Amino acid sequence: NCYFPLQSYGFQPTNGVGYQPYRVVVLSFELLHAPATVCGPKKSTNLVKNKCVNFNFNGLTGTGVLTESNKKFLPFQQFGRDIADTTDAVRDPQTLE
Amino acid sequence: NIDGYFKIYSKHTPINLVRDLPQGFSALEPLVDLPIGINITRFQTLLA
Ligand SMILES: *[C@@H]1O[C@H](CO)[C@@H](O[C@@H]2O[C@H](CO)[C@@H](O)[C@H](O)[C@H]2NC(C)=O)[C@H](O)[C@H]1NC(C)=O
Ligand SMILES: *[C@@H]1O[C@H](CO)[C@@H](O)[C@H](O)[C@H]1NC(C)=O
Repeated sequence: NCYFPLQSYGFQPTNGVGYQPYRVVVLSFELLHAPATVCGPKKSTNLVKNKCVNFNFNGLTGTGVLTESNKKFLPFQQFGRDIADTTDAVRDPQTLE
Repeated sequence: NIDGYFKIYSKHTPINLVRDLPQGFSALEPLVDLPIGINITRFQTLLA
């Protein structure tokens, strides 16, 4: 009544389906109390200009006519705000303009 | 270190100074922001 606590699987390829080896990945994740360092993929689609559209740049949702701007933004900036504190311009995040 | 995001801003300028911080105006651009999630209460600099 002393027993060694471990035993090994007799995994033979002739084993009945069930006594065969079946691999596991537990995608365990502990969730939603702290800042985010992983996400599912956020899809994107081709750029239209000179038309009225419902835009979204980097999560900046809105509605408007997009146009090529002459404003030059320094490399750390992404949205343009007017005298009114309101978004008047935006950087395209894939083909930077 | 705001809501667990550690934000760094920085500037380099060339100087010619003896022993003080120069009387000038500059803005630090953000370079990096790391979502580290840790509490911070102290710091120490590393020198050669
Ligand atoms: C995203 O990928 C595209 C390429 O897939 C990069 O855009 C390219 O930029 C060069 C230089 O202007 C052009 O010759 C290519 O035609 C562009 N590709 C496409 C498909 O338009 C772009 O640089 C990448 N994103 C970032 C941020 O660099
Ligand atoms: C930071 O402190 C708060 C309050 O004491 C605590 O609830 C939290 O778990 C701490 N975070 C870390 C990463 O230690």
